[PDB]
Amino acid sequence: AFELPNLPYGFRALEPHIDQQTMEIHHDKHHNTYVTKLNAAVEGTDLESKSIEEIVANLDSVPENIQTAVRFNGGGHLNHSLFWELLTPNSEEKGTVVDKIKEQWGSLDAFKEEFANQAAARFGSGWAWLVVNDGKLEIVTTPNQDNPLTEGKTPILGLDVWEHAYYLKYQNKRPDYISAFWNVVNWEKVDELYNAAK
Amino acid sequence: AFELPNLPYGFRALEPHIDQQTMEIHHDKHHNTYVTKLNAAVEGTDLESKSIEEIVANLDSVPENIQTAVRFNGGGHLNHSLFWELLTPNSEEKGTVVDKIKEQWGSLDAFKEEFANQAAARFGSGWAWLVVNDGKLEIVTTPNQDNPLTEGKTPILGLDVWEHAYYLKYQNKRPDYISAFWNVVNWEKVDELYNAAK
Ligand SMILES: [Mn+2]
Ligand SMILES: [Mn+2]
Repeated sequence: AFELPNLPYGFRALEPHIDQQTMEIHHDKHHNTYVTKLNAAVEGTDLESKSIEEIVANLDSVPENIQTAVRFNGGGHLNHSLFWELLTPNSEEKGTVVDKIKEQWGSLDAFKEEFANQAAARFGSGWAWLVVNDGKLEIVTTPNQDNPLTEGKTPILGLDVWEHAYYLKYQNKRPDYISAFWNVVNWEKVDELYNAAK
Repeated sequence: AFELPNLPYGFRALEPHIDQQTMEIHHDKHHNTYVTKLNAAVEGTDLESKSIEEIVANLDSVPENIQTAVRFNGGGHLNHSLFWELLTPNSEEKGTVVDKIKEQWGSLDAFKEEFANQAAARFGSGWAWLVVNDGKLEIVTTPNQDNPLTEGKTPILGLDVWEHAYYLKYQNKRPDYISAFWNVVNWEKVDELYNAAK
């Protein structure tokens, strides 16, 4: 069965960029619910033995009778599993992907500007992503717990823009949350996701 | 043409069921944004001089270049316009629709249970509605700022289940918010919307 992964740092470690109370609820409540409901959906079926990456990549072929529960809770589980590892108290803006960003956009600042614009323009619940699409870097957003993996695009950076991810600290000010995010991006994890990209 | 309606009560009037900070941001920031963006979408079109009820009811007829902008911001304006008028510090569980609820569900409690299940189960951003469909009462939910008007079903009660509507006070506990909602329902406005229902 699927398990709630521990955070790789304390609940306070991303302060003041993300508040401890949000990290605790977002992990212990929101992610845990996705794991509970994912397990209920796949329990005693062949899906129970697969990686969450494989299930979401192959979501469009999951049996119709559970496909929605797997979309929501499988997506939820994968997206938050990625997110916790893509955050760090020791962010360093360097490495393979930062170098590739600088060459494609001209500066990290120009990339951050486009990412912030795409992330702010996601209407309702969802995620902003940096993806590898056919060997090119592309910024896309997805609704609810959808993941670009499902459409053959490998996510290497994600930002949760569900209001639960930012409302306690930022309320309506999603752009201020996006600004604070840059301070805690784990570019080592971004590089790892980019290198593993098929 | 379109204007941010003033609340029928002070920001503090719905305490302790809905916190004053939420009432203030939700109206002054979230609703105001929908009005700004709506005005920008319809500036120099026939829509300028239509009611928002007519625009949303006939969404499928809006020019396609601006239809999504009108779905989002037109929806946002109508939904929040209804919501403010459907809340009150003087909630009385009686009248035309309460009687019709008791007759159809057997009890207000039975009706609340269906509304609570539908409202809690709506995944991502959206609204839970009591509507008139072919003269009968139905509970439905919509995503984002979609409104049942567009589907020819008349909304007479709505609950905002976007996380911005409840996160500051209730965080993940959407059911506790839904439960607190009953204390501030304006059943007089519910009756008025029902009586108008065409
Ligand atoms: Mn989340
Ligand atoms: Mn709202």
